[PDB]
Amino acid sequence: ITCRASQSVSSAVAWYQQKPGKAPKLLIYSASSLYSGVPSDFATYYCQQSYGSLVTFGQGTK
Amino acid sequence: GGLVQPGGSLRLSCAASGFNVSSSYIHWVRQAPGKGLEWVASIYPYSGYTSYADSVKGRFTISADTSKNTAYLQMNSLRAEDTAVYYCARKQYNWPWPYIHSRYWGFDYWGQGTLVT
Amino acid sequence: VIKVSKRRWVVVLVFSCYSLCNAFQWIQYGSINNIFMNFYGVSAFAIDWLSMCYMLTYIPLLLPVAWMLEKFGLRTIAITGSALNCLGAWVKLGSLEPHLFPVTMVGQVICSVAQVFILGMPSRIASVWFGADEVSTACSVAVFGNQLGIAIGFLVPPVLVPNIKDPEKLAYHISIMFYIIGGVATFLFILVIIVFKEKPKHPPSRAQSLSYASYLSSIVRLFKNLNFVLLVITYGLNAGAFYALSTLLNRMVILHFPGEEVNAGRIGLTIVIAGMFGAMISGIWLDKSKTYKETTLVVYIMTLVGMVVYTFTLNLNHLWVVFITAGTLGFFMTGYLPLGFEFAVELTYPESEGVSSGLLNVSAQVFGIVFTISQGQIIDNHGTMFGNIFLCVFLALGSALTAFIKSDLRRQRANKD
Ligand SMILES: C[N+](C)(C)CCO
Repeated sequence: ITCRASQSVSSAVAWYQQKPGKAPKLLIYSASSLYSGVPSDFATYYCQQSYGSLVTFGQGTK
Repeated sequence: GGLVQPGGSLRLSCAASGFNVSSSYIHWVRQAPGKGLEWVASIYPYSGYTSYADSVKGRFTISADTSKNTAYLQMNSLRAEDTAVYYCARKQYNWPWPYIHSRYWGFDYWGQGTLVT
Repeated sequence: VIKVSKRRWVVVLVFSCYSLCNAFQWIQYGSINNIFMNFYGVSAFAIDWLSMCYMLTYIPLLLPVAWMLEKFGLRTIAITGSALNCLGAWVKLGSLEPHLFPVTMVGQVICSVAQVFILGMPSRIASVWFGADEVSTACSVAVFGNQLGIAIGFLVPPVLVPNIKDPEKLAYHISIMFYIIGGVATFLFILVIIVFKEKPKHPPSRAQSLSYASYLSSIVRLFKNLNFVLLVITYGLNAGAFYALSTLLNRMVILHFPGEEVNAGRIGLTIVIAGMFGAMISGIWLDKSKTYKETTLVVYIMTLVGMVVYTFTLNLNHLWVVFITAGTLGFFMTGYLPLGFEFAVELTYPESEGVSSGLLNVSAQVFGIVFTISQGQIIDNHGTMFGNIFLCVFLALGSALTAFIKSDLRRQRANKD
């Protein structure tokens, strides 16, 4: 899915899969690094930057 | 977690095991019903550095006793906006490897959540 | 066949450049002292030891490196100093995490070892490569390199590294400084291996052509001299006051003008660059006037005055007075350094220059440690005014003793009969 940023985040974007009623799961870190524990169902997927003193998730996508 | 009356002061306490809390960063992310995930605060519990979201501003304060492996998020002024499941996440320090690796960790050890209404 | 090459100016310009690079590392941390204290979460004493390790290593390792400069020759020492410079600069890269202050300290101890090999070379490079009408120009270039390294190590770190708090955005800015100076050090190390030659094909000087065709014993005849011991102690007090003021400059300037880390580095640059004019003017006036005790006395007392001016105006909340007073204090503190070395050469003529210089250095380094530790304790407890009056009372004592050094010129007594 397309996640764009109002500033430069520089590949510090991660993707998280949240299925209803559970803590989220990290899928891709560094914008291009598949996380070993949860490698690739249906759920809400949130992108998230880590470039900046404040960390910012995405709007949310079901 | 638990129930609080508007304008109260709650102390959420996240506890880790298997990784020393001073090595990493500890974040708190709330998720209200139907509003998705929303980042609140972070702390590097060795440098004591803390960051907060402009949303809370003054009320919340994140801390950590890096001698029992626990971090704490204490509230001070609450709303109906501050009601949601509060997750405890960890980012591991991103080492400065310019260009050659440049790995931006993402929380990989989320917390099982705790409900606060 | 007596002739000067052109490598004599390459050899020196390369030495001067890696000599510059080690001096930047001496102060790369002392210049942002409050930023590294925040990164590693250590005290100021701990970041002060990153400057004081250079002073502490120089003391035991001064004689062994002299013995290796005589037994292995000039090119091995060059390769050794430039390689230890490169290795320390490249070990510092593995300390980019708040928890890794032992690794920054290990890399800095390696660079401090490199220092001992770099500082013993300038006069012998001059001797080996240059004519007798160029040896002083060569040694001046070789010492100007080090001191321009100290001035750049005061001004560049704060510019490259901001006073931010995030432990991973700050390590990004520290890693850029570590990379530049590890790349520069590696370039100069590779340069040395290719450029440095042991000796020129012909002797440059008639004295060198002659020389081709024991230190401990000297050290024990130099402490039979009361005047040279007075000069050792007073030169040590002055140069150790300068080492203390340099190591501790960020601390006091930031205590008084918070947020001015860039200007704290600029005030350090002011000190060093004004002092280079001090050394130049003094050296000229001394060589043309031959008044050794009186010039030494006047520049010592003026060091005292400039610290009293610096002490008692640092609290006026005007950062421009701190520039005037530090650029004056540096002028006289660094102007006194050529005087001390010359008056020691004179007070002890049949002895070897390199032993008198080694002893003057050893005392400067011993007092630099003593002052830096002492003052920092005074400052942490009692404020910058009292930490500075501490350094005025030793400059006053050194001034009192510089008056008791008899003008026994044995070199002027010998060379014009
Ligand atoms: C000579 N330096 C000042 C660079 C080091 C002092 O120990």
